[PDB]
Amino acid sequence: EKENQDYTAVSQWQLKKFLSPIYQPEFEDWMMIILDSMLKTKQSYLKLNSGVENSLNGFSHLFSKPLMKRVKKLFKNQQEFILDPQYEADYVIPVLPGSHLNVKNPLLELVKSLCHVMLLSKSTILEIRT
Amino acid sequence: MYYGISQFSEAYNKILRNSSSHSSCQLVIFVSCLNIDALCATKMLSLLFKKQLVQSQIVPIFGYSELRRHYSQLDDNINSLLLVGFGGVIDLEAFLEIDPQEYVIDTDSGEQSFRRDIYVLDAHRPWNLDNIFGSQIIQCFDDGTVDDTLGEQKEAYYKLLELDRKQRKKQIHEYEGVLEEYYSQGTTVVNSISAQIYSLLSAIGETNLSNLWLNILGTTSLDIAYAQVYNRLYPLLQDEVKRLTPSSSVKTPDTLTLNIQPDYYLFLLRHSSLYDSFYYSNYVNAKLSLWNENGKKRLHKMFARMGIPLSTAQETWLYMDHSIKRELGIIFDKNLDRYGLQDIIRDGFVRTLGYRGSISASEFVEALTALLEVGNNSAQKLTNLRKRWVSNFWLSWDALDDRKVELLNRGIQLAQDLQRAIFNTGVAILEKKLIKHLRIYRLCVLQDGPDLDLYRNPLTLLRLGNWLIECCAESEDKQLLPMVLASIDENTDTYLVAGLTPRYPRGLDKKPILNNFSMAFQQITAETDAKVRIDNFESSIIEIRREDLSPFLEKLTLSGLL
Repeated sequence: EKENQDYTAVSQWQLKKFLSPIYQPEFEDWMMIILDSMLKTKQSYLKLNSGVENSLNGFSHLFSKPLMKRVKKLFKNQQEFILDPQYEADYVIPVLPGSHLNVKNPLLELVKSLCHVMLLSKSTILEIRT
Repeated sequence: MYYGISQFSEAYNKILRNSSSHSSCQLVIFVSCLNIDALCATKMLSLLFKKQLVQSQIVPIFGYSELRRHYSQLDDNINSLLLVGFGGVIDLEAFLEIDPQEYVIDTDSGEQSFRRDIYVLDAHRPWNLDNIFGSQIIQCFDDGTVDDTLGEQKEAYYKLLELDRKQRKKQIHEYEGVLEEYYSQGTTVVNSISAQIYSLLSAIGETNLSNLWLNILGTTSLDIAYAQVYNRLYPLLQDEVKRLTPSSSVKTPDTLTLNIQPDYYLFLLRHSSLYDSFYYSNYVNAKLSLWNENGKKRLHKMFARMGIPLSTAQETWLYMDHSIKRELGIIFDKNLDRYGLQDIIRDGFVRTLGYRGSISASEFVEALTALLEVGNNSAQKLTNLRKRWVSNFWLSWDALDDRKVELLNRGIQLAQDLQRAIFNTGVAILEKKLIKHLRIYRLCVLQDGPDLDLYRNPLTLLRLGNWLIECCAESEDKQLLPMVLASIDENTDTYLVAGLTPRYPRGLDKKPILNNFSMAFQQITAETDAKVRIDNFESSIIEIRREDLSPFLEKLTLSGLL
């Protein structure tokens, strides 16, 4: 019997380990942002409606505007320090026993992973596709 | 400096004193393949060594690593090496790990001799100062720019090497500043290899009509991007043609003649239609802007004004009615001034023999260039592809012979097809506006298009590049800018990047512009970890991966050495 209900957030992505070490904590950061926006959208929809698509439709209007700017800033940082030997140690790909693919752009792989975990929604797949 | 022109003959004598032996082969000529000038130069050298019986091994080389592989496997019996078309920019001791201590024989008295001679026949005017001055083993066939221009650098290098506080810093840093001002300078050509070897043949006395024709081809092949060189070397060729011509006649099957006659600045005039010659010419599309539909309308309108019907103009030149082609000079003089095509009028060299037709020098060198181009896990593909262009080079060498005119006609047809592909991809670039302005250089990246597998060849990409520079040079609204031309290869998955210098319009008549892409390419390769290939003899030709292309261009536009 708690207003916060003693909720906790669990993130157990093994997808994060197939990324460069600079780009690993940003994946968890954006997953936390996605989770918080999804809870806020679900609460707003539930409070509005109660007084095929789920409660989660339209959740990406809350955070697409920071995300486009963040991806563009990360792209500007990407086109400077990938070939520089000082910052290349953060940009390497790790070798894992499950890995079979080869990365070509780490930011492309991060954007694909984020859009694929956002793409698992069966309801708002059109908006996530846009 | 080590060989001025008046002692080229002496250098050849030294070659005889190392190679005129019937028992063994001792002379190996390293030729830069994919170059018309080196091809004609090695043809004249091979004729000269065939007439005097010198054993030879002619080896075509594409890359610098290919040079290092071929020089590493050379036998110690070889004492004469000729480097044709390359070897004038890099340091050959630092590249071929050359140390004079294990190559010296009979040092005793201030005399030094070596067991191997390496001669350089290079047209790239940035000359390495160690190579030209401090090297005994590497012998340069200099045009004469060392006696006029490179004297301050000579004394700076000599007091740098001789003298191994404020006085020492004040003179040594000044001489190093002079040397580093001579270095980091762009690449240019002012003389052809064929002219230097024909000067050697004039010094010896083995000149004839065939060597003169090969010299004419070697000089004419530089008329695309180095027209000042051709305009400088034209009166010497005129004097030689009027010297070695016979007294006079009737057309007979044995009399080869080589006339100085009007040879207009057209693509394949005597082996195609007049409509296709004006339509596929770089200068005509450069001025009248034939890439859009208005240029084609203007070309048809000037065909109406010249009085040539399109049925007659599209007919083959050999089957053309000669009421059009006999007074074509008068028609050109009367009609081309209103459309701005006055510079089509140009006197060139036309050779014919027997009854098999006339060939110009320009048509012959485009046929030879086409026979270089399309004449016939990734590292195996690159090795097979380098072997393919070496086979193309030897096919073009086979086309240089008089008895193999079928190879020449195959080269003519290949030149027509390749110019059709170049025209289609050029209007593909111009219609959708892939040329981007980057305020210091102009960028053109080919991602996809018609028959993109022809652009893994260097000279085909240079043909497209010269097409773009000629088309953009006559447009005065955008000023002179260097061009980056990148073409993608999907199977190799590499962007082959070419650096193209701009040029002034052909009608104007000064100091030639330099090629500042090699300095930036070397500095970005040194500073960054880009996996790139620098091995091409033309240093503006590099290969980048697809994923490393955009950081390379960002570091290129950040660098101010363009």
